[PDB]
Amino acid sequence: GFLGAAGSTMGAASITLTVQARQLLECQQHLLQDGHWGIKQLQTRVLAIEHYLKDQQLLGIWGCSGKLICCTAVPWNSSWSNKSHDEIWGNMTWMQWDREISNYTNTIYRLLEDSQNQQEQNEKDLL
Amino acid sequence: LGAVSFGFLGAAGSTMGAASITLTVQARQLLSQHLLQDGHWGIKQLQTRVLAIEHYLKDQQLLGIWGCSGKLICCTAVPWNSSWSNKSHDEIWGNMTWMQWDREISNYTNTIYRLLEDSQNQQEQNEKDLL
Amino acid sequence: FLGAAGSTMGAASITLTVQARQLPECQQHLLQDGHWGIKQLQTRVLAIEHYLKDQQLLGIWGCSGKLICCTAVPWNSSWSNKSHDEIWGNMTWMQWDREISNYTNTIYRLLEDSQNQQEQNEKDLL
Amino acid sequence: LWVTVYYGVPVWKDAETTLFCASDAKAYEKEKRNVWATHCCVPTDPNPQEMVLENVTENFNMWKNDMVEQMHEDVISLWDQSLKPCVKLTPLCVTLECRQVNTTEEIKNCSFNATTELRDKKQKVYALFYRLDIVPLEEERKGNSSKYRLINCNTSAITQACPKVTFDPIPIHYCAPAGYAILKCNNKTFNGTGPCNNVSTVQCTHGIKPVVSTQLLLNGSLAEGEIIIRSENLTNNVKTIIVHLNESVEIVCTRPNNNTVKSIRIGPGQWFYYTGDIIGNIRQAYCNIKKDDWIRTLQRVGKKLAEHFPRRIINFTQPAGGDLEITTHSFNCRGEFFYCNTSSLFNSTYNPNSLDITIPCRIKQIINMWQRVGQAMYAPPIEGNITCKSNITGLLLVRDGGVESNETEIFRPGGGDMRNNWRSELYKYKVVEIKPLGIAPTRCKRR
Amino acid sequence: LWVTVYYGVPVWKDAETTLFCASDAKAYEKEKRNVWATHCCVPTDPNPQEMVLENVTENFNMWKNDMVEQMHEDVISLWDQSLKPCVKLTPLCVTLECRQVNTTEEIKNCSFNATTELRDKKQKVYALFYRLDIVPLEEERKGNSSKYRLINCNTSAITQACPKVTFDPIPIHYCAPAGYAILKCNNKTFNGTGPCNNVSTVQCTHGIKPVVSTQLLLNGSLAEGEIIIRSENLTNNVKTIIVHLNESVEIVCTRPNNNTVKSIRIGPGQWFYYTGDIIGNIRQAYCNIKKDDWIRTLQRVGKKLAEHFPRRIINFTQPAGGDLEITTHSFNCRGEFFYCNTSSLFNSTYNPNDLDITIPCRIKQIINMWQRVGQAMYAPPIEGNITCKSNITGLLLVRDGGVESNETEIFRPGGGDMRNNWRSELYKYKVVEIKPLGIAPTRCKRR
Amino acid sequence: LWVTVYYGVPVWKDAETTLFCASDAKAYEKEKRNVWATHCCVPTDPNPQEMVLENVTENFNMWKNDMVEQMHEDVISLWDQSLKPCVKLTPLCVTLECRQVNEEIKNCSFNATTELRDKKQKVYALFYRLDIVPLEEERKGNSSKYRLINCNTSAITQACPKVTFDPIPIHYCAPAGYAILKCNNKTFNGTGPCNNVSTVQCTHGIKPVVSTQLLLNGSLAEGEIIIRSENLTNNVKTIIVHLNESVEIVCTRPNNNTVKSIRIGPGQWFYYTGDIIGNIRQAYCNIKKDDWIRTLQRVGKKLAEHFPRRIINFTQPAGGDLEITTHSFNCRGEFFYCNTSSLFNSTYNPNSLDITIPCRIKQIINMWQRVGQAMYAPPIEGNITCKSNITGLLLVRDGESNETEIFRPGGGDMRNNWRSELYKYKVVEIKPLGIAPTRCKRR
Ligand SMILES: *[C@@H]1O[C@H](CO)[C@@H](O[C@@H]2O[C@H](CO)[C@@H](O[C@@H]3O[C@H](CO[C@H]4O[C@H](CO)[C@@H](O)[C@H](O)[C@@H]4O)[C@@H](O)[C@H](O[C@H]4O[C@H](CO)[C@@H](O)[C@H](O)[C@@H]4O)[C@@H]3O)[C@H](O)[C@H]2NC(C)=O)[C@H](O)[C@H]1NC(C)=O
Ligand SMILES: *[C@@H]1O[C@H](CO)[C@@H](O[C@@H]2O[C@H](CO)[C@@H](O[C@@H]3O[C@H](CO[C@H]4O[C@H](CO)[C@@H](O)[C@H](O)[C@@H]4O)[C@@H](O)[C@H](O[C@H]4O[C@H](CO)[C@@H](O)[C@H](O)[C@@H]4O)[C@@H]3O)[C@H](O)[C@H]2NC(C)=O)[C@H](O)[C@H]1NC(C)=O
Ligand SMILES: *[C@@H]1O[C@H](CO)[C@@H](O[C@@H]2O[C@H](CO)[C@@H](O[C@@H]3O[C@H](CO[C@H]4O[C@H](CO)[C@@H](O)[C@H](O)[C@@H]4O)[C@@H](O)[C@H](O[C@H]4O[C@H](CO)[C@@H](O)[C@H](O)[C@@H]4O)[C@@H]3O)[C@H](O)[C@H]2NC(C)=O)[C@H](O)[C@H]1NC(C)=O
Ligand SMILES: *[C@@H]1O[C@H](CO)[C@@H](O[C@@H]2O[C@H](CO)[C@@H](O)[C@H](O)[C@H]2NC(C)=O)[C@H](O)[C@H]1NC(C)=O
Ligand SMILES: *[C@@H]1O[C@H](CO)[C@@H](O[C@@H]2O[C@H](CO)[C@@H](O)[C@H](O)[C@H]2NC(C)=O)[C@H](O)[C@H]1NC(C)=O
Ligand SMILES: *[C@@H]1O[C@H](CO)[C@@H](O)[C@H](O)[C@H]1NC(C)=O
Ligand SMILES: *[C@@H]1O[C@H](CO)[C@@H](O)[C@H](O)[C@H]1NC(C)=O
Ligand SMILES: *[C@@H]1O[C@H](CO)[C@@H](O)[C@H](O)[C@H]1NC(C)=O
Ligand SMILES: *[C@@H]1O[C@H](CO)[C@@H](O)[C@H](O)[C@H]1NC(C)=O
Ligand SMILES: *[C@@H]1O[C@H](CO)[C@@H](O)[C@H](O)[C@H]1NC(C)=O
Ligand SMILES: *[C@@H]1O[C@H](CO)[C@@H](O)[C@H](O)[C@H]1NC(C)=O
Repeated sequence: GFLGAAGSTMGAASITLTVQARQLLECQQHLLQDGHWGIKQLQTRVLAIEHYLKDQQLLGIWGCSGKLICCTAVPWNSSWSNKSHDEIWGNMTWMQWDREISNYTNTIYRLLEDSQNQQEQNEKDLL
Repeated sequence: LGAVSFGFLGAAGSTMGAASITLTVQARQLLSQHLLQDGHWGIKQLQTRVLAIEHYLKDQQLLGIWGCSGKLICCTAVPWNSSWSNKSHDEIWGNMTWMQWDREISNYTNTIYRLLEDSQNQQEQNEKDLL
Repeated sequence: FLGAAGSTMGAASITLTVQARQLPECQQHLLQDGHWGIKQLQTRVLAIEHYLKDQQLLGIWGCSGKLICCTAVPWNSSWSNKSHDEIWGNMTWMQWDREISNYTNTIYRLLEDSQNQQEQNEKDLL
Repeated sequence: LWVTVYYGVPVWKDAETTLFCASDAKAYEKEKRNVWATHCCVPTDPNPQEMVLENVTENFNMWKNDMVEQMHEDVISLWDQSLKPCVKLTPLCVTLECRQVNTTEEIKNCSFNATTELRDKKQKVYALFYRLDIVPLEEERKGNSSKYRLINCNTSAITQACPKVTFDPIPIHYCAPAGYAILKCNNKTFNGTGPCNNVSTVQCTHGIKPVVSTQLLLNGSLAEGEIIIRSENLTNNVKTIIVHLNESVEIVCTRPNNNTVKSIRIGPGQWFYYTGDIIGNIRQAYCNIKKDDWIRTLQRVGKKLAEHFPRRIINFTQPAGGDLEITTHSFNCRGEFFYCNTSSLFNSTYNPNSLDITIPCRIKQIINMWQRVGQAMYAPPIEGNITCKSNITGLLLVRDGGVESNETEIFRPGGGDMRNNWRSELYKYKVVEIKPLGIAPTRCKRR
Repeated sequence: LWVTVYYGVPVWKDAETTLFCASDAKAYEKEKRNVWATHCCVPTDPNPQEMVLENVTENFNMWKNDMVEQMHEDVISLWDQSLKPCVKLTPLCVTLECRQVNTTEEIKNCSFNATTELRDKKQKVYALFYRLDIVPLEEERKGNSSKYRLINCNTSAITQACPKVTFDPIPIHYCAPAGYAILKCNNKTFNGTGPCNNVSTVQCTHGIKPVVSTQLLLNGSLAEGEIIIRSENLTNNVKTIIVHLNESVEIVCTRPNNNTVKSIRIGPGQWFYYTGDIIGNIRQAYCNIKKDDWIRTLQRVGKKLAEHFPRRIINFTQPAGGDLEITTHSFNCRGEFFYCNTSSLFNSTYNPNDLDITIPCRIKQIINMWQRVGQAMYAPPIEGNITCKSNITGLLLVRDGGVESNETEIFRPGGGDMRNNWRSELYKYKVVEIKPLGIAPTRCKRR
Repeated sequence: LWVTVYYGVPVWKDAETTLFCASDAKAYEKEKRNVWATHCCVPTDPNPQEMVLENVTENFNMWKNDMVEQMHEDVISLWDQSLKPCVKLTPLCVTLECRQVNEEIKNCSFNATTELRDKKQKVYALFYRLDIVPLEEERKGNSSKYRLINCNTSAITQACPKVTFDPIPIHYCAPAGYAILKCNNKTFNGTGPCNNVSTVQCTHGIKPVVSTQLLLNGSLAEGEIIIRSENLTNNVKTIIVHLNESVEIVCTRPNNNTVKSIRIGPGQWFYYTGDIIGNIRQAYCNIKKDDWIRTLQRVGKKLAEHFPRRIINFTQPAGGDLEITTHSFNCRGEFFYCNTSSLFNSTYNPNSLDITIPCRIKQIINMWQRVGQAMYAPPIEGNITCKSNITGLLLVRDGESNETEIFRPGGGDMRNNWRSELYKYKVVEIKPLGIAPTRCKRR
């Protein structure tokens, strides 16, 4: 429970996030013994680790690893959202925006992957 | 997860050149209970999942040690020693397959890993000369 | 592998080997017997959790992938008034760690803010 | 103009994870003889926060909430584990010779030949068993004793509840794991489903007592607002109706019998406790409830039901006859399992268009909890008379009226499904998974 | 000219790992109460992916395959888990007084004193036991009653199979975990070991039915080409020879008796099912095989063996003497365990050099599975008469290896080791682990 | 001048983690196996790596060491797992009837069960008087009725004859990310800094032996005799003594003790002592006299040094139950109980031959004072004899007195036996991430 600035404007939410995102970082005698609780706790922890590493892998594929805000080279296409700038970042919440562009996430991911392939080719061409 | 999808295989048929061409084009697309707690099954599934995570993290750490993290293909500073394999460069890529090449230099892997570590360590030493 | 423990922080050469430092069917009966499998899994998962916490804490500071990384945080006399000549060559890593044990949170916060400033500069520049 | 990837975005999705129990360590982990204290050992932090989310509307639904299923499974598992190491009373299921006159019928002076630590020796025993706990083999003849057997001996083995272990409820908190959060709706008039306009995120739920009852919810949490009626589909009369009271009502129940508890050894390190003797007269167990408060509460509930069921006459009545498990207000009172005939309470009529009510109650020892046919437990008696006070905070109502006679609606006590009890406490919560990755356009690019 | 690191390289190595079990997508069934359905709940992928590796050769070896060991252990664990929460027949191991059946000596009419839920009471029971499942204590006298016991009581206890659970071998699929792949050798006429010139990669194997049989493999998959012979070392006479056919020979089996099943209560909620009476005349169980198909199949197998064993006469004589469990064709039909004497089948010799067959079959209720001394199970009978039809797809032959035989080789039926069946079904599969990291030289350097 | 983040710093913090047991590759032959071999299935590296920490001083504390708790729980769990699938002798708790054989032994007879539940078999067995309770007054006119001991307490489990509990040297190894520090300084007492420390992935071979008064195996002290105790002034804290030279002790049970077996249930076998051949003789232990006297003299000198201006008095253990007053141990499954009064009969002065110690035998045991559990040790044919090296003693100072300190054997708590071996070791977790200033900015 650390959903700071949830439901506020996307711009205000991002301005808050620039500071907030950097804030990251005898039961066993009874629990985890003579019952199914050990397996459940291990499953929860392993699932959390799996999701964390999947997110970090997905960031790495786009070349955005090690960043919280990473600008990309993919040009935004208007077909994904008829609203323009300052209407998304003003008078709109993060949840509303995510529900608005839920459908095009796969397309955006494919474009990001192609972009990163081209960036790697440019870097190899730099040598 | 890491590189685990079967789409990475299938290129094993072609030579090293074609497999390399397939990478950088299809690599990133491919990268993308009732009896639970009833029998050892649960412990076995947890063991398998933790082993998969450990293998993935070890490979990522090993890439990071060489400075190749975040890249599918990274060019290093280590020169290629003819003693490991004197095969022609064109012969290596145009002909042969990644399986055959792996079989050829299986026993020299540790030496190349140590050389890569030394090279990246020297690169870090050079970066210390900021001023 | 506590190489050169108590070496008066003379690990300018010792730490350079840290890069190399980083690199039974009968036994499987125990995994399906008693609770030794549970304890082994807990130890494995705890080790993975600590390693990932350290890696994330390196990533947040922007020092990802570096055995040694310089930062933009300037050293303050409040933490320790010992010159670098005394710290390097006399004080051991254990003694140094005890010296600034209570100031760790402040240094972490300053590192976080410095890296955030670096990201803001990069974003507004590009 | 350009895509940009944001991490740490405050976006969540509906999800289902395995919550971990947490409870106050102080004054509960001192001795750890309680089941709920030995389990749920995670100490709760002092003063958990409530990050209020301004201008957020979230779609709640108390029914089809996985938290209720988790709590039900946890309670079942904990009771099973508590009974798991205790003694089995399978040796005691023998022919039971009983005399209806236990000197000076609810209780019978029964005798049997139990086993002992020595296999070739049998201990002759006399014990006072409640008539509900016994079924006959021979049709009873008043002129002499008759042969009986324990109830649910042909069905399953009887596992005595350990005398050292106590099932007294304590306030336990459910807490979400890392990477998840619990949303609490603070509307104060939330009708059980649909959007809620006042949500706040918490790491742990408020204190919940896992109470066991069938008709009247006890020791719960009073609603902030007025009396709230909740039901999945009020048109569907089959579904149970949950009522939260904004004012508690006091209920006091007592077993006025001065029992003496004798113990015998059945096997190696295996004791067995039974009602050795009764001192003084024998009086039924009864419950007292405040009359004025109860009448006012029933009037207000009738008003609310008439509002939800306009153009009708609201009638409260006793439940239709049947099994004791479903037609009586059952509960646990210091280890004794009561069963109360609440006909005298649900007798009033519709809302118009000092003194206390005495309720008779029966007590059993051999319990078949949660309708789990094939399992049973024997609750040993306790020396001295028993008293216990409780706060009635809710009612479980079932709407009848299939005939649709006149313009009269009939409500009866519900029960039989324990999930309703915990849904009455977990209605306001919802588990959500954070999805920190997010994308939005902006003006700056890689360059 | 310079080292370069590649990720995602298509390189694999042999490895051993746990394999998931997955059933058909929805399995056309719900609440099947089947062991294979309760486990293997993971639904397989409809339209499974398969990819062909062009110009790739892999050294398969069906022997020394860990998948066989994993499947064997999984089958044993499944059976143990299924039998564990079922009725124990320790009470029934008592002195049985059996006499000749009151017909108007395979079966005997046995009477005994079984226990009841009440310890003091004992129940007189009459039941029909097959003579195989009983061992005498007194030699027969005058045709009257004599004492008997259940077999295997002196060795270990007996666990009745739960009647509600069924062991129908529905197909299952072994799916490899993440990071691993299963290589399937597409080349027909693959002789068990050595390279395979056409391979493909699959998440899960084809649908495999875990059938239990000794002499004849039943309901298996058919060979693509002609008959295939496989053996670890054909020169060695000890190693079993797996004959895998390219055509199916139908076999029909049936128990003609009309059973009357009557049950009793031995303990609390402990039932026991037995054959109370047989209606009509008593007849021996039998199996039927079409004579023409069997003769053609044996002739083709003899031809193939002659090709592998030139200048010798192939015999196919009867099994060597021994116990019933190893010298006969055992299998399961609706929980009834058959034991068929296949001597009338393996009778004809084939000479390269120079209308159905009826088979009597015995029935047993007390079983020892996988030769595990110290465990047993009691398969309950079924009212009415049983019929079942199966496809004989493979044979298990043991070569006699007669020293200095008169240009003759004798191949008796094999069996006794259940791993051979799943090795016959899992002959084409191999598990490999991907090793995506790789190094190769190129021209572009770090700079 | 500027902060700088170093990774891989050699710094550790005191920590607690679940160590895993490791043993030699040829731990035991797989035919009969051993509980310690079926467990500890991790081959150990021969000649374990030892990185001596130059100029490193570290704090140790043998007490308040979690390794002791882990070993204690591991031993308890291993024994429970080993005895879990064995035979239950609950059927045998019946009214026994016993007579004289021709004092310790009694010719007991009883009606045991059979595989058939409607049949019984008469059994004649020789039971030790210690394991048999006088159900009647024991008038012994001709015979008398008894029962098995602890039957009213808890069920009795037979130790599986196929499995052996003989100890073997087992090594404890730390998991990944942790290390074990071994204090190599001679004559170092616990609860103090140690200057000679070294890092090892695994401990030396530790024999998990069970005894109450004398440590019958283990490692001898490097230098001289060493005294260790948590307080050494509070009389409740047990004192542990490490000997720098061993003392031979040979123990035996001079009886034939023919073994017979019967079936008490389906697949259930029970073994008993049947009859005997030759005379009835008591078990005893021969311990060398000169070595014992010299060792006690040296220990008296050391205690006098730690307790100046007093007379070091060694006294037999105070009166009490056999489980707490005798020197207990386990030779080939037989549980001995020796008086050992004669060994502690000497007073130290502040200003060829052997000692024979009579010993009793018990078959029914209650190990580690776990009331509510018990086990039955089956007998073995032939006369048993075993040899061992007394490496240490456990002494309890009585603590008023006329210039005299009274030292008695005791310390029946089993944690002390393993603390006496694990005192050298301490488990630590490595914290590789570290920070220090330098002379360079990030730019
Ligand atoms: C709703 O909440 C009310 C309380 O507000 C409950 O009423 C109480 O119920 C509890 C449990 O039955 C009663 O506690 C019992 O008291 C017995 C008498 O002891 C008294 O004196 C001791 C002195 O130390 C006090 O600690 C104790 O509280 C009493 O005042 C005890 O003999 C009982 O012991 C049982 O529980 C313990 C727990 O550790 C076990 O160890 C024992 O073996 C045994 O099982 C018990 O402590 C309390 O007296 C009642 N008070 C009232 C208000 O009457 C309702 O029952 C509850 N109803 C629900 C669940 O909805
Ligand atoms: C190789 O493969 C063949 C074919 O699958 C197997 O032979 C079959 O074996 C199965 C049992 O595993 C047989 O199935 C049984 O058929 C009985 C007869 O069918 C009647 O009943 C059904 C409804 O149940 C009607 O639809 C139909 O018209 C008939 O009236 C059923 O009575 C059996 O059901 C019994 O068990 C179920 C629980 O599982 C109970 O609910 C039922 O009440 C009842 O007690 C069952 O469905 C099948 O008939 C066999 N077919 C053939 C070809 O003979 C071989 O066994 C297999 N290989 C080997 C050796 O195992
Ligand atoms: C402290 O440490 C010492 C040394 O380990 C212990 O004393 C030892 O106790 C064991 C007890 O078994 C003694 O071993 C016995 O030796 C007998 C003679 O050995 C011959 O026969 C065996 C095979 O039986 C051959 O392997 C050997 O080479 C000789 O040919 C054997 O007859 C005994 O075997 C019987 O018991 C064992 C128990 O494991 C069974 O496995 C066998 O099958 C058989 O039934 C047995 O091997 C050993 O000799 C003693 N050593 C010393 C120093 O004398 C102490 O017991 C220990 N501390 C205490 C007191 O507990
Ligand atoms: C064990 O050694 C420690 C020192 O490491 C002792 O602690 C102190 O030791 C000094 C002598 O070096 C004494 O003068 C102090 O009186 C000791 N204080 C304490 C804590 O008692 C400790 O006493 C020693 N204990 C034993 C039993 O030898
Ligand atoms: C061992 O033998 C010794 C020596 O006899 C016993 O010690 C005697 O105990 C009694 C108890 O009442 C005392 O009265 C005697 O004074 C003690 N010594 C003598 C001289 O007999 C001891 O009881 C026996 N116990 C053990 C454990 O062996
Ligand atoms: C190649 O490896 C051999 C191995 O000893 C070494 O002697 C030689 O110097 C190496 N040459 C180059 C160019 O790396
Ligand atoms: C409760 O309110 C919601 C608001 O959406 C409505 O959909 C639902 O039908 C109401 N149910 C009741 C109990 O009246
Ligand atoms: C509570 O819910 C009702 C539903 O009609 C709504 O009108 C009201 O504004 C809500 N108030 C709060 C506190 O969210
Ligand atoms: C509620 O029950 C009535 C009964 O007639 C039914 O018609 C209606 O569709 C149900 N609606 C819901 C919310 O399930
Ligand atoms: C034990 O038996 C052996 C058999 O050789 C014998 O040599 C030895 O002296 C006997 N010892 C005792 C004390 O019985
Ligand atoms: C001290 O030991 C001697 C040994 O002979 C004994 O006589 C004396 O009574 C003992 N005194 C005390 C107080 O222990």
